[PDB]
Amino acid sequence: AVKKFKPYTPSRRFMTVADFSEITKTEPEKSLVKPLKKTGGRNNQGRITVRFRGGGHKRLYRIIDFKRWDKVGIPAKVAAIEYDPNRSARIALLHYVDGEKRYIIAPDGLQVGQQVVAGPDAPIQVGNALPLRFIPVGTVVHAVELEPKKGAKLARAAGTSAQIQGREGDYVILRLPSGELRKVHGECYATVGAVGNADHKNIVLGKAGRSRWLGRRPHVRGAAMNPVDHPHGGGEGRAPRGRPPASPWGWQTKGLKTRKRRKPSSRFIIAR
Amino acid sequence: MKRTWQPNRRKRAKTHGFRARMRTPGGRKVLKRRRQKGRWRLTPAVRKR
RNA sequence: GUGGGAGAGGGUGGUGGAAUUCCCGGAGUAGCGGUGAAAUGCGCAGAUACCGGGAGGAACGCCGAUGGCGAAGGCAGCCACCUGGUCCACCCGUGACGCUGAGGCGCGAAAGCGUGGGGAGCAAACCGGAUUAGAUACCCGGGUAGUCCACGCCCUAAACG
RNA sequence: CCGAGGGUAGGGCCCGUGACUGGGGCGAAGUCGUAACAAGGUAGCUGUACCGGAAGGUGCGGCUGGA
RNA sequence: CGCGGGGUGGAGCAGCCUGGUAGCUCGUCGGGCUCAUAACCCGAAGGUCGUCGGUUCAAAUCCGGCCCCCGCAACCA
RNA sequence: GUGGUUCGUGGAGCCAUGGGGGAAUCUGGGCGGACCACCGCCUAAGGCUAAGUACUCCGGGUGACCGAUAGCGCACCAGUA
RNA sequence: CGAGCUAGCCCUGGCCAGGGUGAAGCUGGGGUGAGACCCAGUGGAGGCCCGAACCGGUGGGGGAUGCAAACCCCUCGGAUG
RNA sequence: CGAAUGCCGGCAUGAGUAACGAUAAAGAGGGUGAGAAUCCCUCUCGCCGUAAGCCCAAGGGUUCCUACGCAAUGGUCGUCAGCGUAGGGUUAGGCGGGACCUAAGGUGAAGCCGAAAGGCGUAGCCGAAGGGCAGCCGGUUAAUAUUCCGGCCCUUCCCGCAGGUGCGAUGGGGGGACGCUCUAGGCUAGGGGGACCGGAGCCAUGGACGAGCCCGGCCAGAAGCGCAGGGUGGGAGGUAGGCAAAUCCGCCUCCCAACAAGCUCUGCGUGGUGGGGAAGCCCGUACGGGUGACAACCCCCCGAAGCCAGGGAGCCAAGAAAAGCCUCUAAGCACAACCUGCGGGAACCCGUACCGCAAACCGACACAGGUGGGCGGGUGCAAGAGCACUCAGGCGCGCGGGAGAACCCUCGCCAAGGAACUCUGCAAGUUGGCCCCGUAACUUCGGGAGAAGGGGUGCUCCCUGGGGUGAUGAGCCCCGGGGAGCCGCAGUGAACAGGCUCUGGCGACUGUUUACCAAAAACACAGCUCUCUGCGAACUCGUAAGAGGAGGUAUAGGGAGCGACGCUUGCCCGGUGCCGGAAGGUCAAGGGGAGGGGUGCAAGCCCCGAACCGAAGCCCCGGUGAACGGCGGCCGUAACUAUAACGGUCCUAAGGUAGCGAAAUUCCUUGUCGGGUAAGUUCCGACCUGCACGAAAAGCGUAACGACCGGAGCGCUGUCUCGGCGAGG
RNA sequence: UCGAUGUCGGCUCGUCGCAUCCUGGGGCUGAAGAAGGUCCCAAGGGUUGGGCUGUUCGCCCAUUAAAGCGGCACGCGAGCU
Ligand SMILES: NC[C@@H]1O[C@H](O[C@H]2[C@@H](O)[C@H](O[C@@H]3[C@@H](O)[C@H](N)C[C@H](N)[C@H]3O[C@H]3O[C@H](CO)[C@@H](O)[C@H](O)[C@H]3N)O[C@@H]2CO)[C@H](N)[C@@H](O)[C@@H]1O
Ligand SMILES: [Mg+2]
Ligand SMILES: [Mg+2]
Ligand SMILES: [Mg+2]
Ligand SMILES: [Mg+2]
Ligand SMILES: [Mg+2]
Ligand SMILES: [Mg+2]
Ligand SMILES: [Mg+2]
Ligand SMILES: [Mg+2]
Ligand SMILES: [Mg+2]
Ligand SMILES: [Mg+2]
Ligand SMILES: [Mg+2]
Ligand SMILES: [Mg+2]
Ligand SMILES: [Mg+2]
Ligand SMILES: [Mg+2]
Ligand SMILES: [Mg+2]
Ligand SMILES: [Mg+2]
Ligand SMILES: [Mg+2]
Ligand SMILES: [Mg+2]
Ligand SMILES: [Mg+2]
Ligand SMILES: [Mg+2]
Ligand SMILES: [Mg+2]
Ligand SMILES: [Mg+2]
Ligand SMILES: [Mg+2]
Ligand SMILES: [Mg+2]
Ligand SMILES: [Mg+2]
Ligand SMILES: [Mg+2]
Ligand SMILES: [Mg+2]
Ligand SMILES: [Mg+2]
Ligand SMILES: [Mg+2]
Ligand SMILES: [Mg+2]
Ligand SMILES: [Mg+2]
Ligand SMILES: [Mg+2]
Ligand SMILES: [Mg+2]
Ligand SMILES: [Mg+2]
Ligand SMILES: [Mg+2]
Ligand SMILES: [Mg+2]
Ligand SMILES: [Mg+2]
Ligand SMILES: [Mg+2]
Ligand SMILES: [Mg+2]
Ligand SMILES: [Mg+2]
Ligand SMILES: [Mg+2]
Ligand SMILES: [Mg+2]
Ligand SMILES: [Mg+2]
Ligand SMILES: [Mg+2]
Ligand SMILES: [Mg+2]
Ligand SMILES: [Mg+2]
Ligand SMILES: [Mg+2]
Ligand SMILES: [Mg+2]
Ligand SMILES: [Mg+2]
Ligand SMILES: [Mg+2]
Ligand SMILES: [Mg+2]
Ligand SMILES: [Mg+2]
Ligand SMILES: [Mg+2]
Ligand SMILES: [Mg+2]
Ligand SMILES: [Mg+2]
Ligand SMILES: [Mg+2]
Ligand SMILES: [Mg+2]
Ligand SMILES: [Mg+2]
Ligand SMILES: [Mg+2]
Ligand SMILES: [Mg+2]
Ligand SMILES: [Mg+2]
Ligand SMILES: [Mg+2]
Ligand SMILES: [Mg+2]
Ligand SMILES: [Mg+2]
Ligand SMILES: [Mg+2]
Ligand SMILES: [Mg+2]
Ligand SMILES: [Mg+2]
Ligand SMILES: [Mg+2]
Ligand SMILES: [Mg+2]
Ligand SMILES: [Mg+2]
Ligand SMILES: [Mg+2]
Ligand SMILES: [Mg+2]
Ligand SMILES: [Mg+2]
Ligand SMILES: [Mg+2]
Ligand SMILES: [Mg+2]
Ligand SMILES: [Mg+2]
Ligand SMILES: [Mg+2]
Ligand SMILES: [Mg+2]
Ligand SMILES: [Mg+2]
Ligand SMILES: [Mg+2]
Ligand SMILES: [Mg+2]
Ligand SMILES: [Mg+2]
Ligand SMILES: [Mg+2]
Ligand SMILES: [Mg+2]
Ligand SMILES: [Mg+2]
Ligand SMILES: [Mg+2]
Ligand SMILES: [Mg+2]
Ligand SMILES: [Mg+2]
Ligand SMILES: [Mg+2]
Ligand SMILES: [Mg+2]
Ligand SMILES: [Mg+2]
Ligand SMILES: [Mg+2]
Ligand SMILES: [Mg+2]
Ligand SMILES: [Mg+2]
Ligand SMILES: [Mg+2]
Ligand SMILES: [Mg+2]
Ligand SMILES: [Mg+2]
Ligand SMILES: [Mg+2]
Ligand SMILES: [Mg+2]
Ligand SMILES: [Mg+2]
Ligand SMILES: [Mg+2]
Ligand SMILES: [Mg+2]
Ligand SMILES: [Mg+2]
Ligand SMILES: [Mg+2]
Ligand SMILES: [Mg+2]
Ligand SMILES: [Mg+2]
Ligand SMILES: [Mg+2]
Ligand SMILES: [Mg+2]
Ligand SMILES: [Mg+2]
Ligand SMILES: [Mg+2]
Ligand SMILES: [Mg+2]
Ligand SMILES: [Mg+2]
Ligand SMILES: [Mg+2]
Ligand SMILES: [Mg+2]
Ligand SMILES: [Mg+2]
Ligand SMILES: [Mg+2]
Ligand SMILES: [Mg+2]
Ligand SMILES: [Mg+2]
Ligand SMILES: [Mg+2]
Ligand SMILES: [Mg+2]
Ligand SMILES: [Mg+2]
Ligand SMILES: [Mg+2]
Ligand SMILES: [Mg+2]
Repeated sequence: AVKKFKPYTPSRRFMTVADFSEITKTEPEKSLVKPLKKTGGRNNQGRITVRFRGGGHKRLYRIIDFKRWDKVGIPAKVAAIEYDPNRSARIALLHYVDGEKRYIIAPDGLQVGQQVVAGPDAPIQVGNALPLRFIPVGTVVHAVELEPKKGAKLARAAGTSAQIQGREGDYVILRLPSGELRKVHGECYATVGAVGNADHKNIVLGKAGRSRWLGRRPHVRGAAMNPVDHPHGGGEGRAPRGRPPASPWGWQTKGLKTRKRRKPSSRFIIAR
Repeated sequence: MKRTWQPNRRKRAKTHGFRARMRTPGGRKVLKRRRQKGRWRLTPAVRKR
């Protein structure tokens, strides 16, 4: 989708909005299973650690279910599909037959009315979740766990997905939304299908405000400020850095790798 | 234009208050000295009810 | 109408083997590539040649034809779903309901453009090596768009019988 | 009231002119190369795209007006 | 005016700083191939080294004086 | 690897130690300025211990100390206005 | 010792007169094999417009032991973000 | 002590000078007094009036009221006062806050961390104009009142009887409970009208004894009705979720509802009853009292931003929590308890005066400044909180009087010319609101547009078309149309209310910034690109624990640059950086000890110490330019000259492509041509010899947008020729 | 003169020098006349308005009897810009 606009105001011409057709006549969220008071704040205890944040629409947290072995075997019916301000993926709310309700990040396909479930059993269909081993090599899938019982963590962004590649001992090779081939443990669930609402990468914010709404204040270039507060700074009419591009704190930012070398997680990785 | 003193009872006891100064090691010393110097008033005289 | 037949006609979903390039392991040495001839290039940091494993993209050998199909552009491994034209037989129905067609409308190779994806091989530009008086070329070694998919544009041709 | 015309204001079409610039035509014997016609010494022509003093080269698909 | 760089056969460049020995590409001349010209092949010629001085036995080469040439600075007022 | 002593790596001991290695109970151990022999001196890895010493919020005495711009910032209801 | 000024953010309340312009979306009609599309009517979008409050502080004039250690007069910027 | 712009105190000078704090404005009569421009009174005049009037909050803390008073305080005076002395004054179960709740954030048992101090910290607690909660209208004081008094109406606790039921928790669930913009229906506050009801009174100066003028025609009010409107399904079985248990909730499955029909629940009318009640006139105030009064206390109209509220529609940026309240069950307990109706009893702490857009607060001042919320009437101008006048109400701003010079400030007008002024039309003028005609290049189809340029606007009479509220009518109130006619120089007759255009530069744009000399071409901005980051992420803060990132997960997050959009972004990897290289060379501690030394009679003890084994880093081998950066010099050549497509040669890592170019880059420079001018060191268009452009420190363009900067024209003018007169301070 | 002598140009106001641009007097002239050239006396008075530049100065446009050169802190900011 992606709503468009006629130019009746510069900016609201290039501006592009999402299409909330996929939003089952829902909107008002569900008390109980979410929301919780969401403590918004751009800095830690005192100081500001991440810069340029703050401001932007008030938000309510939708406490989603990111570990599904909670209900192994208990099937549930997908009730609605709603908007979640805390993420890029739309989310689906679903009523188990157990009578319990919980939200799930909604996969592309999954339609309201559908029945979905989790566990070793589970049929390989959009929405169902199973330990990685039991999933057919090659099938795509989202909401992966990295270590058994620790909760989902990979491919949860709007319309992202990972593809299974092979098996190898108690591990199974994956291919993350980034292109890295990772070795994940067999016992990590991963609900099947891709995340959906993949038009998300196409929304043209539009104006200055639009960014402000999502809570992101203006970002000033180092080049603009002085030597006192950033490498690229001073002296006359602009300047060409004058040294290898660096961050406010001073480490190179055009090429310098960061992953800490001797990490134990190294051996389970294979790509880029 | 607007100036720098905008009186506020709450802020004043809340900041230069007595329990305020007792709470920290530096403030307790603030008291010591003032006590040791004589000062009729150890801390500002906030008021009302 | 009825009853049948051929076919790379079109779209969608899935799928198979060959081969190339790359990665990994084994094994293995003093050269491999390439050309009219050479060099550039690659190779004792373990190449080429051989075996085993994996990744990935694109095109379908033999059948294959001087063949078929489509209105044209064009269409080729295999499977299924949707769908267009067409031919024969039976001479049952309608009953002149026909032909062409300014404009319109739709389709339209390749290259090209927009957005996102993909990227093995190839390959404008581009960089080297040779060739020549000079080579912005023909030859060689590299290589980016593009070539691939989805959507939307572009409307060209020795779009030729 | 209308009203020739005069005034003011903004359009439309057409003609003349302009430093400078784009390509074109024409002009016996100036310069640079060899693109085409013979297999033209890289078969050629073509649509498009890029590049090059110049003819032109190359990529992609096409064409017999070549084999 | 000041700083440093440079004048070499016809053209463009080496040659010095560690003084004795001028080298390369083109061009020019003679000869070949071609019907002829170019290409290509075979041979040959050409340099008071910007000038006036001395430095040493000996100066393109070291050192000062001028003749042009090129580049850099001419700031605070 | 450092600190302490006069000792700033010095021929650098002795005394404390953060890190690594890691003993013995008198024929046992440390020390006398690297180290070794001799000759000597002490007896580590538990603790307590007056007096002699410092100070002057406070009381008292004395002044070749000041005398209200001096002397405490304040002789006076001053850490006040 | 200070964020009772100023800067940013966090929690929670408030304020923005009155006029303009008229997006989508619907509704009917037209169009077609189904469309795209085109009409009106409706609708009320927007870091949209005029303009107070309010938030500013453009240009000039005054003031310059000032009313004022930043002020006053005329003018001017934005004003549902 | 004579000096130190010395330190402290005192007193001179300028000097009876400058000032006396908004140009809103004063005059008079009568008081009191030792003394009046300045205090009290009356009359006239002026000023504010979306306040310069009322009502809260903050802050202030006696400033409030009254008697007695002027030394000082008051910019003068002062009998007055916000000043001096004294006395009086603030009354709450229902208003605000607390014996209630939570937010950010504080604190913090458990726990973690840190040399000490101290840092972190789920429970809990603190924490508020947010949630919760029961008083409305009049009367009284010199000063207080939703507080005292009167009328009416409520809330809790505690203890009873009456009677219903399984009651029952800090525990389960429900609810509380939510954004922005635009809105419907019915109401109220508020306001206009009245031939109608009620009133003291008034006929002025030429007319009027008249449906004449002037004044006023309400407030609160329990249940019930009535009118609006919000909430809400009711059954029965099954149950594996809601961390114990539930009959509750949730989720299945059948039934009747789909309606607000019915339950409740607010609002608003009416309501037993209670209260108020003008002008004028009489009085004595520093003010209030009395009469008008048995006051009347009615009918239409307009009408909210407020009320019904959890109303509805739409949109994306997706919009607190906890308690009260309902329900559910657990331990316990069912002679308890709890629910409902009637009683009586109990109902505490603090705040209450006064100032409050200002002389009582922040600015050292009775300071032309700064200060949050509610009410803010009428008439007219299209509207409105705008503007002019003006109710209520409050002011004339705490030195006056004369004078009528220069000059200054603020304002008004001007012959003829009109930008000649000047760095610059700086300034000031022209223009101006509504309605109707009518509008170009260009363009991103929106715009450009209020383009440009025009005509209308008052009053009178006639005819006439819609609504709205009333019944389908009169009235009242809104919007229209046609036709005649009247007066001025002039009809948004006053006040508020764009000058216009053409053309370049820069930045896309609305925004932002040097509080107190710079608002811009600078910052930001959507968007593009590069690079990091697999999640105990990267990055940042922190010694740490820990937190932010993020309760996010590559369509995500950090960093860098560029900066809408269009067309594009060429070559150089030699140096620097970064990325990739289980080979080499070096490379520290450590391992190793060939070998040598010092002492001992010696075993031994203690030193040096070569091979060799040794990381990261550098070196080396490759890559990488939307990484740091860089992107040539000299000669010759065409059949008039001329120039050079063409050639030679030198060096480089490679030798600036496109596009632009005397530029925001051009030194020589007022380059040289062309354009505007009578004249043009600027400006616009060209050429290219680019001192010293050039492609993401982007290149060249670009509609729209601008308190940006340059050039021109039209209009208009005191800017000027060139001044003159008048006004007030 | 740095315990401060405000500094280019313009504007307002001037004032002085003569090495005179104009007007008056005069000699030589290759001075027929008219008009010039050059020089001597002479400073009493006069010495225009615009276009461009911050400009001084200059170049132009239209004139004029002429469109004079210089000084006074490159006259004059407790006079202005
Ligand atoms: N008519 C020829 C048109 O112009 C071009 O041709 C033009 C040129 O290429 C051509 O130039 C030629 C040159 O090619 C050739 N190699 C040398 C010759 N001297 C030149 O000649 C030219 O100049 C000379 C003297 O001035 C004249 O007398 C003669 O007419 C003229 N053609 O002269 C032509 C104009 O006259 C295109 N090549 C041709 O295809 C096109 O159709
Ligand atoms: Mg909640
Ligand atoms: Mg911190
Ligand atoms: Mg803290
Ligand atoms: Mg995109
Ligand atoms: Mg930025
Ligand atoms: Mg800066
Ligand atoms: Mg720095
Ligand atoms: Mg820099
Ligand atoms: Mg610069
Ligand atoms: Mg530089
Ligand atoms: Mg028949
Ligand atoms: Mg036909
Ligand atoms: Mg096509
Ligand atoms: Mg194609
Ligand atoms: Mg290739
Ligand atoms: Mg050749
Ligand atoms: Mg090749
Ligand atoms: Mg053909
Ligand atoms: Mg023309
Ligand atoms: Mg021409
Ligand atoms: Mg050819
Ligand atoms: Mg040829
Ligand atoms: Mg050929
Ligand atoms: Mg071609
Ligand atoms: Mg090529
Ligand atoms: Mg200086
Ligand atoms: Mg030491
Ligand atoms: Mg020892
Ligand atoms: Mg000893
Ligand atoms: Mg001893
Ligand atoms: Mg002791
Ligand atoms: Mg004293
Ligand atoms: Mg004395
Ligand atoms: Mg003293
Ligand atoms: Mg519409
Ligand atoms: Mg609107
Ligand atoms: Mg706006
Ligand atoms: Mg506005
Ligand atoms: Mg002396
Ligand atoms: Mg003194
Ligand atoms: Mg005087
Ligand atoms: Mg005087
Ligand atoms: Mg005076
Ligand atoms: Mg006054
Ligand atoms: Mg008035
Ligand atoms: Mg008092
Ligand atoms: Mg009083
Ligand atoms: Mg009195
Ligand atoms: Mg006085
Ligand atoms: Mg005063
Ligand atoms: Mg008296
Ligand atoms: Mg008093
Ligand atoms: Mg109590
Ligand atoms: Mg909290
Ligand atoms: Mg703490
Ligand atoms: Mg609490
Ligand atoms: Mg409260
Ligand atoms: Mg209360
Ligand atoms: Mg009172
Ligand atoms: Mg409960
Ligand atoms: Mg609850
Ligand atoms: Mg009369
Ligand atoms: Mg009532
Ligand atoms: Mg249970
Ligand atoms: Mg009365
Ligand atoms: Mg609602
Ligand atoms: Mg609680
Ligand atoms: Mg119960
Ligand atoms: Mg009170
Ligand atoms: Mg009061
Ligand atoms: Mg107020
Ligand atoms: Mg006053
Ligand atoms: Mg004031
Ligand atoms: Mg205010
Ligand atoms: Mg009102
Ligand atoms: Mg109006
Ligand atoms: Mg007003
Ligand atoms: Mg005039
Ligand atoms: Mg006139
Ligand atoms: Mg005129
Ligand atoms: Mg002028
Ligand atoms: Mg002038
Ligand atoms: Mg100008
Ligand atoms: Mg102006
Ligand atoms: Mg302009
Ligand atoms: Mg412009
Ligand atoms: Mg801008
Ligand atoms: Mg500001
Ligand atoms: Mg400033
Ligand atoms: Mg501005
Ligand atoms: Mg400013
Ligand atoms: Mg964390
Ligand atoms: Mg978080
Ligand atoms: Mg990023
Ligand atoms: Mg930038
Ligand atoms: Mg920029
Ligand atoms: Mg580049
Ligand atoms: Mg490199
Ligand atoms: Mg490089
Ligand atoms: Mg390299
Ligand atoms: Mg490396
Ligand atoms: Mg190494
Ligand atoms: Mg130029
Ligand atoms: Mg000209
Ligand atoms: Mg010119
Ligand atoms: Mg330049
Ligand atoms: Mg530049
Ligand atoms: Mg760049
Ligand atoms: Mg730019
Ligand atoms: Mg702006
Ligand atoms: Mg002009
Ligand atoms: Mg004047
Ligand atoms: Mg006057
Ligand atoms: Mg000086
Ligand atoms: Mg002096
Ligand atoms: Mg003389
Ligand atoms: Mg003469
Ligand atoms: Mg003079
Ligand atoms: Mg001078
Ligand atoms: Mg000068
Ligand atoms: Mg001067
Ligand atoms: Mg001055
Ligand atoms: Mg002076």
